[PDB]
Amino acid sequence: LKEKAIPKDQRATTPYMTKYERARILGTRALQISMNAPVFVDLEGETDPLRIAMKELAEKKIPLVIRRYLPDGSFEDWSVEELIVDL
Amino acid sequence: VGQQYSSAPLRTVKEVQFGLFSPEEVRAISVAKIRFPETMDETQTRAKIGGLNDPRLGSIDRNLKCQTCQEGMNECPGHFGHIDLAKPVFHVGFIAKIKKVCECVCMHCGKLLLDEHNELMRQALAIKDSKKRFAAIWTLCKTKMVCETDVPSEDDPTQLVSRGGCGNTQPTIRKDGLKLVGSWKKDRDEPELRVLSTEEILNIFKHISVKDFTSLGFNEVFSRPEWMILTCLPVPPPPVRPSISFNESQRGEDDLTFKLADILKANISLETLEHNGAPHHAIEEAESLLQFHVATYMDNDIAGQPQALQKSGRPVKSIRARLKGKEGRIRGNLMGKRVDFSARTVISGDPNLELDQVGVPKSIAKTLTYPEVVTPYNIDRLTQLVRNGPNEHPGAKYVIRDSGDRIDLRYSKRAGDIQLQYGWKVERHIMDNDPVLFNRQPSLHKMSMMAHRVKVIPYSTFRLNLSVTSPYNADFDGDEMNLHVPQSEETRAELSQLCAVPLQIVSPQSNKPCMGIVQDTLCGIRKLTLRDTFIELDQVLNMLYWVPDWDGVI
Amino acid sequence: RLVKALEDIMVHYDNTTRNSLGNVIQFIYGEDGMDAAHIEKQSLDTIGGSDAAFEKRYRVDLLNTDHTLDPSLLESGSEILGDLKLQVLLDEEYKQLVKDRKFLREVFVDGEANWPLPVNIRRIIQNAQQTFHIDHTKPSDLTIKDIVLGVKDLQENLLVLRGKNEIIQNAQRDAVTLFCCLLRSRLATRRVLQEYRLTKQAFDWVLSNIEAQFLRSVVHPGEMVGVLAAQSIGEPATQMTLKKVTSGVPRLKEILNVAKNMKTPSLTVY
Amino acid sequence: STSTFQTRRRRLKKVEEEENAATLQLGQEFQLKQINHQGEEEELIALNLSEARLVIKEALVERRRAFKRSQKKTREKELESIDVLLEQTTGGNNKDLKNTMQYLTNFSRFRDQETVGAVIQLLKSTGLHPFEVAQLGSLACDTADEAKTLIPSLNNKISDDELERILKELSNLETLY
Amino acid sequence: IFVYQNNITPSAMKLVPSIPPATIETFNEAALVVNITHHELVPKHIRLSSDEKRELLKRYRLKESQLPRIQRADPVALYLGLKRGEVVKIIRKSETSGRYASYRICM
Amino acid sequence: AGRAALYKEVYNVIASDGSYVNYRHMALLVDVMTTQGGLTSVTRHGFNRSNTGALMRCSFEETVEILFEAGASAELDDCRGVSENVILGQMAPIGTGAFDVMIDEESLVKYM
Amino acid sequence: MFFIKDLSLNITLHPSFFGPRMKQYLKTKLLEEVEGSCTGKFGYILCVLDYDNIDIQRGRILPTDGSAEFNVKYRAVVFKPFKGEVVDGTVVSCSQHGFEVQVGPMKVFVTKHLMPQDLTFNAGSNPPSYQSSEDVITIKSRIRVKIEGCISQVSSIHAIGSIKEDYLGAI
Amino acid sequence: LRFGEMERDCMIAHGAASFLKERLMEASDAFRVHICGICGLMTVIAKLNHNQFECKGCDNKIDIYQIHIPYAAKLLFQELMAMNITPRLYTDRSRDF
RNA sequence: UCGACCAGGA
DNA sequence: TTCCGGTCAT
Ligand SMILES: [Mg+2]
Ligand SMILES: [Zn+2]
Ligand SMILES: [Zn+2]
Ligand SMILES: [Zn+2]
Repeated sequence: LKEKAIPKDQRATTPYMTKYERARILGTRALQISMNAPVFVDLEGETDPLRIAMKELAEKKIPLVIRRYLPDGSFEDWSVEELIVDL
Repeated sequence: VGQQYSSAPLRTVKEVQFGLFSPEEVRAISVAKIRFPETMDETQTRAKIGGLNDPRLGSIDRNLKCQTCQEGMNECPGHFGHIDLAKPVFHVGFIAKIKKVCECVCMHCGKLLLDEHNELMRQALAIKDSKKRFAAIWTLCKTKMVCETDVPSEDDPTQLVSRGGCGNTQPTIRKDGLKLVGSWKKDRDEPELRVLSTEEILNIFKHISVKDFTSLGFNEVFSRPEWMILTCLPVPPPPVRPSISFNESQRGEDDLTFKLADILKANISLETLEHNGAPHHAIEEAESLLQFHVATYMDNDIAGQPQALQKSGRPVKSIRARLKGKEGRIRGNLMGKRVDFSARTVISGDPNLELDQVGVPKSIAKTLTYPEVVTPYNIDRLTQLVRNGPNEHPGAKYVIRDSGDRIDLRYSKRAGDIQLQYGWKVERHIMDNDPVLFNRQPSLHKMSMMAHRVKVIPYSTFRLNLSVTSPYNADFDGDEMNLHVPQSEETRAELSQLCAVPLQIVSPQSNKPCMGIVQDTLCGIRKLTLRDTFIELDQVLNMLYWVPDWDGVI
Repeated sequence: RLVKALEDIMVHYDNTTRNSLGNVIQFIYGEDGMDAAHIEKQSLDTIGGSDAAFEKRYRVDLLNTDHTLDPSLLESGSEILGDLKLQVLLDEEYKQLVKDRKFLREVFVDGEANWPLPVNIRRIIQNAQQTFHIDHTKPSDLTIKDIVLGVKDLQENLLVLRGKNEIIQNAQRDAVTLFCCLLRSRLATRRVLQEYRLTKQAFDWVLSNIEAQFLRSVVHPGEMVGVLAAQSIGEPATQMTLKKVTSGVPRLKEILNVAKNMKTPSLTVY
Repeated sequence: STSTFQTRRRRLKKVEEEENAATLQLGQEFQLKQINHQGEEEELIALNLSEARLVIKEALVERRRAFKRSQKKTREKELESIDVLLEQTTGGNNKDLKNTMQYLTNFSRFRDQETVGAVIQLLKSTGLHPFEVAQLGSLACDTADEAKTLIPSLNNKISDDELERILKELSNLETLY
Repeated sequence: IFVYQNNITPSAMKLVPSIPPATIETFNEAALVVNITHHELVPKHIRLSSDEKRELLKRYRLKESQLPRIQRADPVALYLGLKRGEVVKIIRKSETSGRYASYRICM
Repeated sequence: AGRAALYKEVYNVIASDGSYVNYRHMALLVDVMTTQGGLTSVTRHGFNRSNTGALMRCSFEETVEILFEAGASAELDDCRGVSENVILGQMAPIGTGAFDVMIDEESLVKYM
Repeated sequence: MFFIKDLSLNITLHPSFFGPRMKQYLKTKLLEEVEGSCTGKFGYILCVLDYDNIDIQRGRILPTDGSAEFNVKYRAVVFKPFKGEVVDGTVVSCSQHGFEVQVGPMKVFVTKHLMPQDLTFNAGSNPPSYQSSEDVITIKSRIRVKIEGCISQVSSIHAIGSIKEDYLGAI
Repeated sequence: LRFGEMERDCMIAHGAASFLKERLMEASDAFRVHICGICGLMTVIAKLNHNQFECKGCDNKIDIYQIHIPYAAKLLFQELMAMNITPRLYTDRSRDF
């Protein structure tokens, strides 16, 4: 506002997921899971949300998009799918 | 938070527009005339007079009414009132400027004292920094004391160009107490000392030009110089100056509620002089009293001594005082607060806990609670905790249902009863392995606060592992420590994923690990090492059994 | 104070260090974008040492009975002696380790060769070692092209900044320079074969790790570096329990205040 | 509520709320120059009854359709035919739409998406403003006076003869019953 | 460039900014005895074309203000004679990464 | 070169003690102190006078004094300052919050 | 007079519905909270057009509860009477103070003393009416009114209109 | 207990964003007030029942938001107003950047 | 029940 | 600097 929206191409941020990001995705997703949201993985018997999240986050089956904002305000959009998760 | 749904959309604050109240607005906003200075007793009859606090404003006595706004006490923030002064008064805090402004503009016609015509001025008009224009402009025209009517343009100093008129000499000004006085020099000799009436100043300002405002650090919409002078006074509502009742038949009024009371009084008294035996200047002896109170109410730690002591010699808490750093609002209520879901006791070492653990005493774990949300995944386990009661350990002490209502597990004739509902919350006790933020002040480290695993233990102490000792910088010579308990599935995550002690092991403050091995374990690890030191079967076996991850290979 | 004065400073997603205004304070956190946590004192071997010893270690001359790699090291040993097309890469390399030397001696005038740097290479190899039970006996199987051309292909991937342009991609090179000097210092043909008998397998491994390990040592846009830095300085300030200069605590106080009249004024003229 | 594609920067003093009159001065939300979602500009959208009856029906219809792709996983004659299209794709409690279709379908002036097309192609050569180019379509007018008086915003925007011609071609396109 | 000895009269100096575009500078002898840029500490600076600058900005998404600044009377800013608005690129050695590129705009 | 000294000096203060601080920190500070123009002090005299918002500076050494001239000069606060939000009770743009999260309805279908 | 304005709305979805056909639910709700609404700045919202290409954009997750908030951009048919606007509708109610005509989703009221004079009011009629020399106005009788003024309110809009000018009255 | 200033500075260093807010809001103050979308104040006369909202003066009834802020903060604000200073709470930035 | 002082803990 | 009983009294 779309001049403040950067193309999937021309993209420049870190190809890898920041420790904060994942920290939050996991939480956020855990929170949602705990809210009786839908779970996108077979729970191998798990019953703890943050535990379920960690799983969802390993099969990269998490429907979330991290929108990284830049100093000037324009942002980049990445998907848990894309983002490499080293750590 | 607050409770009771509101069909009003919810957003976060994005900008804070700072401004000054325009008498006209102050009026519009207000819902209270506020004429009387008294508090209540409609002739001792208890209630509240349409005078001060609640002439339609907020309330007390646990009674809905807040202008039908109901909701009552908790929910009805205050509803400012006002109070039409008698004669314009300064603003204890703005006097500085109000003065520095006149020194920048001459009365009678009220306009700048240096146009684009004076070059030194040009440079001071390009600077885009309210704080800086006005700091250079002032420096430039505080000296010139003659409202020039004709100045030499960008050409010959021979030819004189015209602009605004009225050379009425400009008086230098000085500050005596809460008033502005200036001398006008007369040549032929000797000064002319007269007091600058607010009524006057205020006027000169009202006439200052639109582009003149702005040129000087101001804003046509949010802060016109003319507003630094108080015409109408906003009246903070109870919740700002609450009372304190010792049941009934007594009092409990707040400091502020008094300064208004005074300001009010000192106001009326004035009024009843300009419509009666007005010995002209036996009034400006009672108009200084208003400027005073309406000053002191806001600021009470000035240069001109008079502290405005309140019968008993007690200073008087001025509004300013309430915000003044540390112990007060901004720094002591906002930047730092008291909080719930917290505990603290004495710490002691325990060579039997893993690093990232922390022993919490059954006492506490039965006190501190964590809101879990009933889910098919737990329904079972959770219903058991509830059943269990808030006295056994692994248990809980509060069930809350969609219908925003708290079931107190220790009284509710239905304690034993209760079938949970997917969607309800069951505030339970802290349990083994509930991530918590532990900490020992003074906190000057990331590490002075780390997430630990909760290990409910007997006896009354926060039992922490030794090696996580040096980070907090704690001994057990009677040292105390604080524990905070997360609250949202996502909060915990923020602890366990960024603050967990195991993570803090290597520190950035010195790119080297920040926890080691001490005392015994250290002293001992050396001895146990020495070539000279051997161990026989019977024992080498026990030692092996001790490392929990022994591959079972003697 | 230190704190309140740097609250607002964090590493933004561009890898710049700014505050609430967006005022760049550092274009690359710490002038290298590395998270302090992933750092260890390594030694830039290329610095110290007699000009004499430097040769005996990094110099490889394929046109010399006494300055070539003995075929007891490389598999393609004998079939290399004399090759002229290789002695060009082999000379390119050396002219570089040498440009390196002079460069460091221009930065760390002290001669001190031990500095904090991401990716501990010493160990990363130490593992390569006993991970593939490498025998200091039989000869390697690395092409000289294998080594030199892979070490060059490594640096291309140690990305700190990413940008799709010159100004940016130019900072990249900058913010990596030192590290590489250390890199080339430890992955120079002679070394890689005579000191730590690496196999093609080991080498290709050592590289892969240095890359990933590096990429991890970068700083995470999000790290609230200001508060961090503040404490990191203000903390060891409290522990300060106390040749005739102004001293600690009071002096630091003197510095933060930018006081015109400091107790000791001194001035050392060489 | 339901924001409207134009963030008018309200700086404190909200006082100038003009009148609403056939002086073609409609609230700020209906200037001739409004904004489309794509971010483009676009002329206001003036609907004359029976032209609306068709837009609505048109969507209410194509709704019932995409309401079944997913399901798997003559005057008095149209009153009954529409009541159904509601009790199928409407909220049912939208008592307004019910009453909007009756009205919209009773006082309508055209049955063919072809007839309504020409009406438009016609009036759209006037250079008149959308609101007029609406009233002209939904209001019977024999004289230029019946017209230029029930739509005073016209008055000087078109010769009486011309406007009279237009009115002729309207009763000539006006579908029977 | 005018090199005075002990000083210039306050009556004279007020005649420099009276003939644009041309510009004049005042330097004292005693101050030029040694070149400051030669000092151990002072790193080398570099002027930037109003082309190279309009770039630096675009490439970082910076506004003129967010840029680190150098004083219009700063020793080196005079050595090179910048002008309010000109940007200097400061390249220095670093114990974290050999060289580090910094930019300083002027006020 | 001043920066160079200012740092060198600060580095010595921590070295005289036998302690160690990774450049970057002392640097960062030494840098915050320099950028602006010359030697801005870490005191109510300097830094807490910068263009930073009001509410922020407001929480250190001058509070009301500062707030007063804020509405008098009709300042505008960005609310980008850690402080700014802590005062409002909103999540600060800090690590965890240096970005936003969204449910991509699209990807929310390929998952099943 | 009826319009087709481009509006938008923000819905807050609970994580519960973070299903497969979420899009489906959103839209569904968009409609629950729009079709049939009323405003002073949009008037009567009657129908959401192009049900299918309704833009949802990516919704963002709030941050204390997983509820997401999408800015559903849409387009629909509105209708907000004006002062001076002329319209015709069917009368509904009729008293001794005038009759009320129903122009679409709205009800415009005409005052006994806002009509002509030769038009009196007959009480003992069944159903209740207003007689003239040659005209008769009651229930079903269609009228064409001139909206003198508008008055917004709650979830509706009322207005007073006259039939005292020319080309106004019965048809 | 008390989550004082230093304890804050630590969470900020940690990047523990949400956690800090949870301490400051939910586990303490946390209060819900209404605002005028026009004149950023607490004026709004919210009857949260008959959904009426008003705000005579800036005279509204339509543009009204609702926010969550530390009660202390509300006070900070009201106190400032009593000092005739106006802090405007706006739900959308208009200064860009 | 808002406070101020004194004594004391790491 | 930070964080954490008793007395007197208004
Ligand atoms: Mg101790
Ligand atoms: Zn109320
Ligand atoms: Zn004058
Ligand atoms: Zn308002």
